[PDB]
Amino acid sequence: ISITTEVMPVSMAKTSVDCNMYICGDSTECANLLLQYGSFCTQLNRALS
Amino acid sequence: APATVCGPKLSTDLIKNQCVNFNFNGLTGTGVLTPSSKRFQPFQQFGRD
Repeated sequence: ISITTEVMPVSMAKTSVDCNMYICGDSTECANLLLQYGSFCTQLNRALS
Repeated sequence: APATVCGPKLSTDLIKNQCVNFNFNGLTGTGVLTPSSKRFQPFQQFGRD
């Protein structure tokens, strides 16, 4: 009777990211400048959420 | 280096309190500003992550 390990990954790191902190967290002029793009605050964050 | 040519802005004093618009020699931003124990040789005045 030979027992045999079999390793199966089931999950990974539940990684979120604040899009606005990644792009420019401190500047609010850049956050104004990032605002005239699309819904990359939302849709980029919603995709990996 | 030891910051030589400065501007006419008056120098306030540090606080350990969170979220301070720190301006240590043109280095703007914000954050918790807690003192810590780091070595800092006298020819290095700006540590990074």
